[PDB]
Amino acid sequence: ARGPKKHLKRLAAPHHWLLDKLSGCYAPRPSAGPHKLRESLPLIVFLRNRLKYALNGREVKAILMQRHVKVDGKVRTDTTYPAGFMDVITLDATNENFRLVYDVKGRFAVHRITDEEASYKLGKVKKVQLGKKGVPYVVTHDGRTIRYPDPNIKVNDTVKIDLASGKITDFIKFDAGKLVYVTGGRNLGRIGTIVHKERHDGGFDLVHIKDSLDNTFVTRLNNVFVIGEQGKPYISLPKGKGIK
Amino acid sequence: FDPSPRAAKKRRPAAKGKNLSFK
Amino acid sequence: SVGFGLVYNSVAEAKKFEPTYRLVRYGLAEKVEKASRQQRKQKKNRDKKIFGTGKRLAKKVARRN
Amino acid sequence: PRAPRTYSKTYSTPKRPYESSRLDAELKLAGEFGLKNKKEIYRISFQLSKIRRAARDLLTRDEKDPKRLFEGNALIRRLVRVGVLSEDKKKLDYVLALKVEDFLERRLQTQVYKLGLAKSVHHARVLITQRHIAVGKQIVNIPSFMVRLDSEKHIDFAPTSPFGGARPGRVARRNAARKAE
Amino acid sequence: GISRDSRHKRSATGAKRAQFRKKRKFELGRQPANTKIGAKRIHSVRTRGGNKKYRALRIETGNFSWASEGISKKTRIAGVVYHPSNNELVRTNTLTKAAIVQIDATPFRQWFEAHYGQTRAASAKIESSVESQFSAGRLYACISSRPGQSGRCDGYILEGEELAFYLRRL
RNA sequence: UCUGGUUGAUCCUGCCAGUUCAUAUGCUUGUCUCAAAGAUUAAGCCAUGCAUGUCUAAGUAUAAGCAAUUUAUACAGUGAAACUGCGAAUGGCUCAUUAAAUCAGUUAUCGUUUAUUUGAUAGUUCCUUUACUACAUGGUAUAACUGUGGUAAUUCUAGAGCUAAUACAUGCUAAUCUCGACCCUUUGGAAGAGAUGUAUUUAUUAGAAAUGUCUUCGGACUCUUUGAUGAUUCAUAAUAACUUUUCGAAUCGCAUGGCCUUGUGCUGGCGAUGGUUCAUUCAAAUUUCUGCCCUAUCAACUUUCGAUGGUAGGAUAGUGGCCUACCAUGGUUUCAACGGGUAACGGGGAAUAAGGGUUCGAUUCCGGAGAGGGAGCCUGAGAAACGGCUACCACAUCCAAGGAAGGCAGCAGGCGCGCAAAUUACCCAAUCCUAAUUCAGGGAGGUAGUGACAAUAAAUAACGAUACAGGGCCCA
Ligand SMILES: [Mg+2]
Ligand SMILES: [Mg+2]
Ligand SMILES: [Mg+2]
Ligand SMILES: [Mg+2]
Ligand SMILES: [Mg+2]
Ligand SMILES: [Mg+2]
Ligand SMILES: [Mg+2]
Ligand SMILES: [Mg+2]
Ligand SMILES: [Mg+2]
Ligand SMILES: [Mg+2]
Ligand SMILES: [Mg+2]
Ligand SMILES: [Mg+2]
Ligand SMILES: [Mg+2]
Ligand SMILES: [Mg+2]
Ligand SMILES: [Mg+2]
Ligand SMILES: [Mg+2]
Ligand SMILES: [Mg+2]
Ligand SMILES: [Mg+2]
Ligand SMILES: [Mg+2]
Ligand SMILES: [Mg+2]
Ligand SMILES: [Mg+2]
Ligand SMILES: [Mg+2]
Ligand SMILES: [Mg+2]
Ligand SMILES: [Mg+2]
Ligand SMILES: [Mg+2]
Ligand SMILES: [Mg+2]
Ligand SMILES: [Mg+2]
Ligand SMILES: [Mg+2]
Ligand SMILES: [Mg+2]
Repeated sequence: ARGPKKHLKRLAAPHHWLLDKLSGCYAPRPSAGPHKLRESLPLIVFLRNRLKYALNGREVKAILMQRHVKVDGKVRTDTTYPAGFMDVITLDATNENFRLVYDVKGRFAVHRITDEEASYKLGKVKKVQLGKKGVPYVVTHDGRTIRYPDPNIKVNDTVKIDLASGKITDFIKFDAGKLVYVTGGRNLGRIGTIVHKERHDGGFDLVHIKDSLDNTFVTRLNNVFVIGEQGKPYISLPKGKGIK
Repeated sequence: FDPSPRAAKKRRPAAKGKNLSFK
Repeated sequence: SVGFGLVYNSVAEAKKFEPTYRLVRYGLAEKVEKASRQQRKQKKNRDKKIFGTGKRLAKKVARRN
Repeated sequence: PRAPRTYSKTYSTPKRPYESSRLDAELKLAGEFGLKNKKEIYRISFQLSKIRRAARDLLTRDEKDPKRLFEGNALIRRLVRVGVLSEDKKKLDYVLALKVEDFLERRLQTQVYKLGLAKSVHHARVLITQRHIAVGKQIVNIPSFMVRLDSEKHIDFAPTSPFGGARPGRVARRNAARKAE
Repeated sequence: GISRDSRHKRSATGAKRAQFRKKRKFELGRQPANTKIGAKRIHSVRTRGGNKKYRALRIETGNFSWASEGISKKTRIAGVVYHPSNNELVRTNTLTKAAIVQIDATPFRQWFEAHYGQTRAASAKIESSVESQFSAGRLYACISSRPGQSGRCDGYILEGEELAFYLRRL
């Protein structure tokens, strides 16, 4: 091609959306945004295929142009806006707060949360660096830049972000015995505790995770998301608790 | 010694089916 | 028989959110009369061959002939 | 373009169609069960061949093997539900003993004949294709419809049928009108 | 006309490769900028993205640094005395990176006199060769900028082993 | 692969005879669901039509437009045209070229560019002509429009007159922070000593026994002072200059709140569009390792005109013989280099088979490449674009002969024979994409039509009564 693509065939769409192969020839191509194309759920899919509030794309546009949908507390009017893991979707008219978390199947679940839990989200620290004028900042998995972080925050840690202010309330270090959620691979959606982090310099780190049933599995460090201490997650978990 | 927030309560649906007969 | 049904909270909301063709079925809207796609596209191309309002072209051809 | 829609063939021509024993067997089957042509027998043979090949492959595997347990249990459940396999013969060894007559036994045509709604298999076929037979609340016009154990007791004449309580067909009321005239 | 693609070359084994495709815009080159001493003539180039490059077609001044003293002064360029890549560039007085040039000594001499009050003594002591050049009136400098890329002809005054090496080469 | 013969009767070796897929074609063709449409190695040539445009309250209307009005006093509703912005680099089609190339899996960018999206991010007080626009600068300016015209002819346009901007080009408006004597002992006051953006280019620099005393029993007394990576000349900061040198809001909608010393005073809400840098996302470009069919009656090849490497420069978004100058003489090869053939786009896949294997894969998804054949470019974040431009070759249309206009391997539909095969149909309602934008557009796509492509189910009859006759069938 001579430039960026703008279409997406249904057979080429992410499998976890569960799109009918004979419904049409194209799928909603997610727009650029906080989350990657293959790891995002566009708002059209969520509103039409999952919640069934809209019967087609036109009704989704009608809902969005009324400013009824908020994503992490901000009104979004783009049908293909890439909502992703740990995003909070608010529908005030229906009194609904949802958090996007994969289930054991590996698909984003329709998980309803309370307003108090909807007031915050979790972000995996992807980067920590000094910006201009020597101001430290952290970049999270959703692309948020947060300035003046706690000096203890390091990469692979999890920061609790208050959506109203976009500031760090608390954080969890990446360490053995911490509760982790799998966000990639065939173990996508499972929850467990870290047992060991195998280090290979110049290569990909491996993490061993043990679930409550004592089953152990190995995963790349990129696919691991610390969500709390064992027995004390910082977010409500979907049905199944990431077992199997 | 073993080292080991609540989800929103589900709601009964607001609306139910309605039946009518005529003729 | 099995089908789908919608009951809006107001007639104004129904007019606001319903598709135009369903409103036309129910008589809530009048069918807009338009030329066929081929006629509209040919007219668009003919207009595309003209720059500006085109009245000066008309007066020029009138003077020429 | 749109994604492809899958399809498959439901039958296969036999290895040597011209064996005299095979022709006589097909004659007997078609006559007994009122089948239209050899393609129906080939279809049932193809299905039974798939089933028995699967059962043989599972029997090859060790007992308590997860694949054997899972797939064999599913196969036995399906065969028992359709009525081909008896409840007391819930083993793959008896799955290997199945025959085409067992599957032809469950066709709606044979059931309609046997329940007494029809005096012949061909009368049963004519009744089914003419929309006189209902399995439960549903009118079924397919003779090859495979009847389940639960459905077996619900075969009757359709409410719309002249034989099921509706008004007489066109021939009857036409003759009545002529006679009255 | 200029392309930087590696497909037109022979393979490491020596095979002659066939044309895979037509030339692409993202592997182009442009004409060289043979910068020369004279009144400043610079023209902009629109490069990949909205970015711009500056082509120094002509330039006669530049910002040269005395690194021992830690200063920089803007000075006129007299001419190109030595170039390691090609002597034709010296012959034609073409300004490029690494070209050894002669610059006016006046601003550096004036700064030295003002700062040290001499034409304290220990700090005012400098290399004998540099002082000889100051007496001559011109200083040998090495151009550290790329005139055809940034439009600047900056550099630094040669000192120490580099100065001795280039004096030998001259 | 099996079957039967060749003997008086067997075994072995021979002979004889019978034993899906692809192409082309013949006949028949009622019902339901569903679905496809290549082929002269001719990537041969195409009449005609269409396939890419786009406007919100929110960039620019004195249309000599329409309609309104408390009948208008800068404008204000709606709005052709035109400027401005964005898109047109996506999609669709075809398989010509291409044999470590593409492609598949697997890597790197500590080797680079990236419109858009998402998140952050910019008080520089002062600094002589203050002889001062910021209660807001210019034409260094034009379109549409008015009017005068040329040509046979085209989405050809000339001369003259006007007028706008988020176009173009200029240009401004008593701050904050360190210490803090002295009072006062806190909710402290502050005489005074000091400090002050970005962007570009270069050079330099940084980035590594207080175990005590007192105290109110708390606390205070001296000291610390960058981060990351496996790894950096990294992030970042500092100094001195440099620059045809940037940026640091002269923009727009809706609404009219709060203070008063009552002034058209001061202040002030919710949005739109922009703007510097960094991060993110959508991408792009290169890139590590292993893997391709036939050919040895192709054994040496590359290196003169870059082949392998070194130094420097140029060019690039950037690495790099990518190119240049000077140097060496290297690099590949019987473990098949190089050359040749390919009815060679690669893969996921399809068929067959008991297994090993063999064949097919233009063809619904991914990647590559092309737009009659070579070559070069403008614009743009992104193209070596072809429903953009310029030349050459081959074809080819109009002409008043002076010129002017071309690219169906996009959707329909034609020629290529004198022998043949889907509709020049309807629509943006679904899928999604584009725009300034819910609305406009979309031969992308969908709907229907049309040779039994490949598949699914399945009618053309079912049940009776009576009469007559004695033969009917099977083996051999
Ligand atoms: Mg394309
Ligand atoms: Mg994994
Ligand atoms: Mg790494
Ligand atoms: Mg127009
Ligand atoms: Mg009926
Ligand atoms: Mg019918
Ligand atoms: Mg008006
Ligand atoms: Mg308006
Ligand atoms: Mg070859
Ligand atoms: Mg390779
Ligand atoms: Mg855009
Ligand atoms: Mg932004
Ligand atoms: Mg004029
Ligand atoms: Mg170099
Ligand atoms: Mg050379
Ligand atoms: Mg092939
Ligand atoms: Mg080929
Ligand atoms: Mg292929
Ligand atoms: Mg191309
Ligand atoms: Mg052609
Ligand atoms: Mg553009
Ligand atoms: Mg081209
Ligand atoms: Mg075309
Ligand atoms: Mg195109
Ligand atoms: Mg065509
Ligand atoms: Mg023909
Ligand atoms: Mg706007
Ligand atoms: Mg089409
Ligand atoms: Mg008939």
